Amino acid sequence: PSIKPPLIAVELENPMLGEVIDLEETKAIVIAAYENKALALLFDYYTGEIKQINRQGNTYKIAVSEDYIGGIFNGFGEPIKGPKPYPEDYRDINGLAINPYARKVPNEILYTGISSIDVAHPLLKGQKIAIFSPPGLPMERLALQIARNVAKDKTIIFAAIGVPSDIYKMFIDEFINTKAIMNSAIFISKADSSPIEKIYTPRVALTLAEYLAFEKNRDVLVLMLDMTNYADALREISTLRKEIPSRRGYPAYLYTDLASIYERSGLTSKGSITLIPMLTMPGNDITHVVPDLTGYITEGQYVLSQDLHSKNIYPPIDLLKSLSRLAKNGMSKKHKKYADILIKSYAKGLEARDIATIVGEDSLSKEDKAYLKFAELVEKEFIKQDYYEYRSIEKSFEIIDSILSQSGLPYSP
Amino acid sequence: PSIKPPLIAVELENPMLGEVIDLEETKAIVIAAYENKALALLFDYYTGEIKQINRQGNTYKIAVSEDYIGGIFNGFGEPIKGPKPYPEDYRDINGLAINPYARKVPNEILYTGISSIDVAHPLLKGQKIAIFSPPGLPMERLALQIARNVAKDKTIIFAAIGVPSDIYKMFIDEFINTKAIMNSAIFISKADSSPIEKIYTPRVALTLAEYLAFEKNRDVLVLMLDMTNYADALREISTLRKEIPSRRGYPAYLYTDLASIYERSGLTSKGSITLIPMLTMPGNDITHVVPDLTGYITEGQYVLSQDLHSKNIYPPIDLLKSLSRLAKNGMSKKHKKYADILIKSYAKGLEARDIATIVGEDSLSKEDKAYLKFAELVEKEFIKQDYYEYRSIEKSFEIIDSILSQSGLPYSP
Amino acid sequence: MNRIISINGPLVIAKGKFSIFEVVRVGEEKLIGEVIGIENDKAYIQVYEDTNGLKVGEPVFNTGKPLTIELGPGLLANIFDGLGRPLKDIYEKTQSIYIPKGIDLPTLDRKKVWEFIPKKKKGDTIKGGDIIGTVNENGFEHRIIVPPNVEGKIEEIYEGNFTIEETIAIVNGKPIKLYHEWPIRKPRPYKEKLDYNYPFITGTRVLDIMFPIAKGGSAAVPGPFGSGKTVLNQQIAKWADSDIVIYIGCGERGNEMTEVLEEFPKLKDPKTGKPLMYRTILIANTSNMPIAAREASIYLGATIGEYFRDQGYSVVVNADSTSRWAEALREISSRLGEIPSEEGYPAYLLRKLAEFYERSGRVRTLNDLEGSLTIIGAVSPPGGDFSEPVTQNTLRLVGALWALDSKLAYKRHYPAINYLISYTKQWEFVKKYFEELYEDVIEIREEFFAILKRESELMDIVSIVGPDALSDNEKIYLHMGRIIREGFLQQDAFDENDSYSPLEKTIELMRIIHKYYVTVKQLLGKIPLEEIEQKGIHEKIIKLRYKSLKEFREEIKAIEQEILSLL
Ligand SMILES: Nc1ncnc2c1ncn2[C@@H]1O[C@H](COP(=O)(O)OP(=O)(O)NP(=O)(O)O)[C@@H](O)[C@H]1O
Ligand SMILES: [Mg+2]
Repeated sequence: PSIKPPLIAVELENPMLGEVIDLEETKAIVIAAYENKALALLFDYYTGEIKQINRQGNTYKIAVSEDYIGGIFNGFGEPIKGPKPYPEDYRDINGLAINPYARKVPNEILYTGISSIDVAHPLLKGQKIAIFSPPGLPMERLALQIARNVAKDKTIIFAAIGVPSDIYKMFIDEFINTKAIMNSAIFISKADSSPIEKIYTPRVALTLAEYLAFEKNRDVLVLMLDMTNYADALREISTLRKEIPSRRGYPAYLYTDLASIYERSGLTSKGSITLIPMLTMPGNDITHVVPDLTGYITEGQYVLSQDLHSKNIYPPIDLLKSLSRLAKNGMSKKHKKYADILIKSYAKGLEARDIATIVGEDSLSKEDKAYLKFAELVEKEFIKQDYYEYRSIEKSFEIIDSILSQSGLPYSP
Repeated sequence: PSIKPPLIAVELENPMLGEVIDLEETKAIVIAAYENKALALLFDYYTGEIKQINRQGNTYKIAVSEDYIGGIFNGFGEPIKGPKPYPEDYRDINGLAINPYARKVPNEILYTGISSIDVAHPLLKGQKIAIFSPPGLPMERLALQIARNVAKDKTIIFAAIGVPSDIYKMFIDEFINTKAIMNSAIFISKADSSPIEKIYTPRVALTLAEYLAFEKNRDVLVLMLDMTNYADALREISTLRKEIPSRRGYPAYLYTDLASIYERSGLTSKGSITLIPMLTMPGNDITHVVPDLTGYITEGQYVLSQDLHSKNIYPPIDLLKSLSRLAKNGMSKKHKKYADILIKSYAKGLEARDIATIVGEDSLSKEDKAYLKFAELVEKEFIKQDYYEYRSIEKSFEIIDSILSQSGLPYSP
Repeated sequence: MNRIISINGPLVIAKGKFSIFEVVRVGEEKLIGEVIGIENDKAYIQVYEDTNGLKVGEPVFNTGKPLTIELGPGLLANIFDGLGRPLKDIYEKTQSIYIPKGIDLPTLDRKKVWEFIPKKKKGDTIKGGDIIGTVNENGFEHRIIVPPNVEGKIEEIYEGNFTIEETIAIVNGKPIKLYHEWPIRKPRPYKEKLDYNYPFITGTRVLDIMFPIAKGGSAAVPGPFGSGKTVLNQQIAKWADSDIVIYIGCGERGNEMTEVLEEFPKLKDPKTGKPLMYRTILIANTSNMPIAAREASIYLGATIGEYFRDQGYSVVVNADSTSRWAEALREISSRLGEIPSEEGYPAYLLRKLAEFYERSGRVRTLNDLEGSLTIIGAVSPPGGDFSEPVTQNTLRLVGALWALDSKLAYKRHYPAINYLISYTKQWEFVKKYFEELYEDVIEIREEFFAILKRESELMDIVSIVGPDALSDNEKIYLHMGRIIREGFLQQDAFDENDSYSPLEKTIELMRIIHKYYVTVKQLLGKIPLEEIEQKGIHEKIIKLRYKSLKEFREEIKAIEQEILSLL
């Protein structure tokens, strides 16, 4: 045998890829299968000898039911507090790819009550949209605020991936306060956990999400964080094999693996899964492999601005870098017009802000100071919004019409 | 045995490096020789088993004669249409290095009729000069135009390396139209061909070129494209071995290998080989390994400008980035003066164009708007020239004297 | 006696007797795979299904032929996966929304009853690729072309109603079906590659005037995420002047394939009035579907494109996106223990890409008819850096670069085509079409390029000088450029009147902007540009593309009249 935590090497007769094997206390997942040799990842910290090994007949599967709702579990789906859900009907945590023929394209807006989102980049039911945040910005507060307003009739699933105690407890205590923890399931992998637990965290959460939404007829909201911690965990497992690394050590199949998670969402005739993956952009570089690949997969993204945050603005959402691909599907003619006037005028306002660095402010075109005024008010009145303030879509429109009026731009009254 | 196209592995008694071995239909080249083991590259797509193997006593050689003139062949020199040249006197396609003692330094200008070339950077007989082009610029049209005017009494050899059908057919149909295909030989390796065929394409072409020019007493013009496709082909073969890669996977001996091709040209007492290698600069980066190494080998280069092309200027030759090292050898005192006044004034015109971004045009030195006018007219009257327009060297001089006059600069009359 | 000896992702190594490109059934579930390498008694197999849960000792079942595709009636208006398996049938046969592991369904409908009308009589001699008859496929004349293999005299030929397996003719002792199977890794034969002759007319102005390709040409569409690759490709798939449209969903989002399924049946072909779906074929191997089938989908769609081309039809293939194919190749190469080349990709990446784009071209078919296959390839460069291998390799294979700009997408300037970096290498082959039918647009095109180029140069001076501190001989380019950009280059894919732009509308926009241009130029010094801009017009031209065919043509007259110069 061979053992260096959390990895072990052992001989097996006819090794199965992904096979679960049993030791004394802990389990393990076979991640490599040569001829008689096999590499396996321990579920946790194991001190004992790798002597007796019991081989389960299948890969890792979880029993699905509505018992997970209201409970807190680890990355393996196992209950932390207590006390084991109904062990009926086990499902492979990897699941299956959804037939695009059986899909329905999201067309219904889930209003968040957040102006910087609902107007220009609204979230739709069954949509997968991500949050891109530089280190240190209130990414967690934004997601929590969203979950309050869009999941009052929905089940929330939170997959905590390698996040510190400070982070996941913030979610838990907030689901408790808003009484939304009884209608939610939480899966948590600690920062010190085995890499096999971390990568299983989003899979077990989505396997339950698919069950609740497509076998039972429910609308599900799934949140996960941090996807950058997920990639680190996946790279750790990728390294333990002979696998030839891509850039920065990341596995060359990072896109496909991420896609195997982000694509496990959508809208059908029976139910829906709205997924919001969250990630920290390393060095605030959106071209980094994790935010880049994620943007190539998710149906848009909400980008947090390091500049807006320095201006004491919450939520620090960048209106121009952010995007909602399916937004057009759920927007009315009046809604489309407001998003258009908001985006193009704010963008023009930023252009006038750039030339203000050249020719001083107050020494420029008398429409360029109008767009300049517009951009400022948008940041300080439209984008800026309290963590406990909910705005109707009409209210957000009124703010725009107000700002347009103050800036000397054409407004609708 | 072992087989994954276009590579095979097999046992041989006493393996010879570069040895040609025979299968059922196709042949192969041994590219690696350990003890009893050998790695070989298939000539093309082969489905059969690697059973019976007939070993030719030597490396790849071609029979040389003047029969190639007027015919179209593949990268191996084999006739595509028909129908086998006189199989007499076989030559190793690698050839031999020319004794620099036996060389004569090029001193005779081959006038192209193209102002942007003949004046400042003229091509000489026996000279090796390359064309550097960003993706999408009329590099092929430039070479074709050159071949019309400089090879009316010469044999043209065209080595097509991995270029699409659109490209090599453009050459063929153009040699047909100008009746110059009867006095030319064409060697073509398709983009899907074996990498061994692609790297053999320039070698078989030059082996014939050396025969026609140095055994028969002829002046030969060799054109090849694309050298960037050649490097890719060479890297593919370099990878198939245990070879430790340099940057971007390219073999560490890329310079020497390229030199083994570019140096197979020159002038003697009997004949000459004028070689024009063509390459696409990846990402329009002249510091990329292929254009960089090529510039370290060729005796100058004609650099196509992405800016001039956007100005609807053909040929988009950059007068300042381009160079002809041996140009001085064939230039008269009057010719040297015109190149000098052209280069330094155009360069000064560009300097005045840069400061025009600072202080506006019309608000500068009244000699700086002169050089500014000069640079513009040079681009729009001197450099810009029709694909079917031939200019004598005197005509090109007159344009310069005309431009100098219009710009308020000293001219010769 | 075959035995799996290893399972490494999509790669399975097995013991036994195999062939170099033979399809195999991997494991007890008989998962479709393909041998790609043989090292002694071993065979290297890429599995087009999920390899998770595979045991070592499991068997590997041999088959006769290679990877093929059924070429006949039953493809149009349907969606298939990477292996050409019907996704509508999969859904119904399984009653699930998920895609099963190792489902085995026939490609063409086996029960659908077609009406066959022969174009040849008894006793006639037949060649390969000969039209033996036609089948009406929901308004489309599907020409039953016999395989290139088939030659001889017609001993019997039938007429009327038949299914896809029923014999419709007998030639030299052998039965002729309404379909045949062709290896997708094998380019279908043709007589002669023809010269470029006709411009490939999409519905999008920038791709029809600024950087057009010829019918049978090829183009690359690279850009970062959110730039507009999918929408641009879908817009081409919607309005392109083409007999057959093939959209390949290569390793991308599922919803976008569904998006086509919802909108295309609702839309009408401008050239025929018929619903767009009846000319459309969908190949869908989404991002989280088997990665090895991404490659298969590329070759599959290409073979189908050649098939309809061989009927003497014009076919267009949109591949969204080719980078996902490259990722698949990169993955196989890794597991195979191959040495990586540039950026991890195998050293044979360029040649592999060539096996796709080289299939394009306007050709002389075996039956001496004229057909063309136009291939549009989307590239997804990491970080939006175009210097990456895939993009760069592609640019030395295709006829034009339709580059999408991150800066323009940021401005919501759609399509985000970088008019400075983008190019076409096929303008000289298509200008003849325009020189004849619209002689004045050659000048206007050069004019639009020149204006955009001059506006570009002026932007450096502006940022460190001031936009209003310029002369009116300079400010005109900023003025005209904005009109060209917001009025001509931009095109709202999700607007009813703007989504499709016929050449009539496109040329009229060019003519009216040019007519406005020469008016302003001969008004300099006399009337300042500031005063001119106050009289609207420039804003009215911009909004022209949003108006209907009727509202547009009259507003043009209004603008022409509103241009009176003498004031
Ligand atoms: N012609 C257009 N008109 C209006 N909006 C457009 C147009 N083209 C693109 N867009 C918008 O651009 C956004 C991104 O489009 P999309 O094609 O998905 O980007 P992409 O990342 O480059 N391609 P892909 O990754 O394959 O989906 C969408 O939300 C569209 O609304
Ligand atoms: Mg996509």
